[PDB]
Amino acid sequence: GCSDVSTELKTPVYKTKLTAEEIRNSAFKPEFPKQYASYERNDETTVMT
Amino acid sequence: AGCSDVSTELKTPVYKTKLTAEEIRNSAFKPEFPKQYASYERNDETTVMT
Amino acid sequence: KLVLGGATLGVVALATVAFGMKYTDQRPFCTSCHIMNPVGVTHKLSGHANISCNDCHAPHNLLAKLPFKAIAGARDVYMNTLGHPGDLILAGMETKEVVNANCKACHTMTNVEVASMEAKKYCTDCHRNVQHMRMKPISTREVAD
Amino acid sequence: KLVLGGATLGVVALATVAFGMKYTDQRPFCTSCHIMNPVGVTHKLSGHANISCNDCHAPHNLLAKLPFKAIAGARDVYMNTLGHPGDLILAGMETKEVVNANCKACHTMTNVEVASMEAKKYCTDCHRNVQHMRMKPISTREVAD
Ligand code: HEC
Ligand code: HEC
Ligand code: HEC
Ligand code: HEC
Ligand code: HEC
Ligand code: HEC
Ligand SMILES: CCCCCCCCCCCCO[C@@H]1O[C@H](CO)[C@@H](O[C@H]2O[C@H](CO)[C@@H](O)[C@H](O)[C@H]2O)[C@H](O)[C@H]1O
Repeated sequence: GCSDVSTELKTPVYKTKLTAEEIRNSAFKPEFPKQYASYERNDETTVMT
Repeated sequence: AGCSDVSTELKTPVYKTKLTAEEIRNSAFKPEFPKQYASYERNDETTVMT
Repeated sequence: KLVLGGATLGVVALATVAFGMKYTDQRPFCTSCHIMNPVGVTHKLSGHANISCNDCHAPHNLLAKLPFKAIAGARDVYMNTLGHPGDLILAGMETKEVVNANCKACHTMTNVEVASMEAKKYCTDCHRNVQHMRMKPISTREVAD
Repeated sequence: KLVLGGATLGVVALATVAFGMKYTDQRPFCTSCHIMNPVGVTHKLSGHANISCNDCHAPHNLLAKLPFKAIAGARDVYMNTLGHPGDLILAGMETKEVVNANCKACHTMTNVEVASMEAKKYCTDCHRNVQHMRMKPISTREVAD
């Protein structure tokens, strides 16, 4: 028979809408909201180990 | 070619020797356990350094 | 009527080869050699207990799997009879590469948005105990023959 | 060489039957009806994207699977041509049982020392979105037609 492995694992490749010299963090937020949400966790400044 | 599943209990091999309750002589263990004994005799090597 | 008797040979000769191929993919068949039962115990104890040995250890692709199983079986039978295995039994490059491709076959979707194939050569460089619980004390895995 | 003609027509008959059973388990076939599209889209988007539809939806036992496929298939061809499906497509009691027994077939080891079968009736009473991502906004799963 066949495989239902229809989705194949591939190293992700990106092509953004940003210029080669973009340095503003907010400029990345639309392209990558998941990693950007993660990055905002660094605002937590209440927890000691 | 082979049939029953592995047991997960890891039962150690079981022995019954011809030695008496209070046997303490090392040489008395040699006849029944020659592999462990020969390995024990390797402790004689007194030349090697790390 | 010597066609209805020859078609009954073909559907019993493929039903036997099909069943015999799946049987020799599995834990009771693999661990029929006592040298194989630390891997067998650790398989049965793991999250992968209910998948077969060859779900990791052989190609899933049928044209690749048949030759592989035969070649692997041949050398394993030779090593268990006329060979002298050492104190360490370790996988070759060939089997490290087939096991790893099978990690990706069943776990693509966890990994789709991430470059998890790039840093570590193998999935098990991070998922170390999928390699037969190798970091656990010897007594949880091993006994004298 | 005249009974060896049956032992070809026989291995090609069983290999055709076998391929057809597997093909008809699969997402491309299941979604050859536009009504099955939203469930096809959510399957493809999920952790379970790389197992077939019937890996959950039909019994794994071969003697139970063939009759289940035929009866389910017959109901579905009917409801797609001569019946009038509602606005709500909901699984009946039998698929709920065969889906749930399949959860367990594949995820026993995660659950072996816990009574997770006992509080909630189904696994998906906790793993809700394994039910085709039913909590996500409608536009992430559905278009008109
Ligand atoms: C019945 C409907 C279920 C339920 C409730 C769960 N499973 Fe599965 N499952 C299988 C495999 C190989 C994976 C890993 C895929 C990957 O690594 O990319 C999973 C994943 C899960 C999860 C975590 C992901 C998620 O969607 O939440 C959960 C919570 C889960 N399963 C529960 C394998 C199988 C099957 C084998 C053919 C079957 C049948 C099921 N899963 C069914 C169910
Ligand atoms: C492959 C693309 C498919 C197709 C065509 C369908 N499924 Fe699933 N399904 C799963 C669960 C837990 C449910 C709910 C069952 C319950 O009530 O306990 C369903 C339900 C459906 C439906 C109708 C109900 C609905 O919620 O829309 C349909 C039309 C359907 N299925 C078709 C779980 C799974 C899987 C296990 C992880 C897999 C694989 C699939 N579904 C795949 C498919
Ligand atoms: C491929 C093998 C599958 C699988 C696993 C399922 N389908 Fe369908 N199906 C069709 C229609 C019109 C309905 C709705 C019927 C109604 O409203 O009463 C369904 C329903 C389902 C369900 C839910 C109902 C149930 O049995 O519990 C499920 C779980 C399901 N399907 C799974 C139509 C079709 C097709 C058109 C001919 C085809 C092909 C499929 N379905 C394929 C599959
Ligand atoms: C290659 C050697 C790997 C690696 C690194 C992983 N897998 Fe799998 N796996 C499969 C299924 C159905 C499950 C769930 C079982 C259950 O819930 O009972 C798993 C589980 C895992 C885990 C979590 C458990 C653990 O031991 O840590 C991990 C980290 C994991 N896998 C990674 C299915 C399969 C396969 C399908 C045939 C194959 C091949 C693999 N897994 C192989 C690997
Ligand atoms: C996937 C989840 C596996 C299943 C199922 C089984 N094994 Fe395994 N095995 C797996 C890995 C990731 C490795 C290490 C590969 C590497 O990259 O080094 C191994 C290795 C072995 C070995 C020898 C080497 C060792 O590390 O112990 C043997 C003898 C072996 N595997 C056999 C084996 C058997 C008999 C299994 C069924 C009971 C079995 N394996 C399941 C991953 C997986
Ligand atoms: C007895 C005839 C065996 C059966 C049946 C199986 N294995 Fe085995 N295997 C056997 C021996 C004596 C050795 C050690 C030989 C050596 O190279 O030292 C092995 C080795 C392995 C390995 C590691 C080497 C490799 O091929 O990568 C693996 C991964 C392995 N065996 C897996 C395995 C599987 C999946 C089996 C079932 C199909 C299986 N073995 C059966 C002896 C025997
Ligand atoms: C008439 C000649 C008969 C001789 C047979 C040769 C013709 C058919 C051989 C097809 C070759 C591919 O073989 C096919 O490969 C895929 C893997 O890619 C396997 O697929 C298997 O693994 C994948 C994951 O890796 C799973 O999604 C799938 O559920 C599982 O069945 C099929 O089980 C196997 O049958």
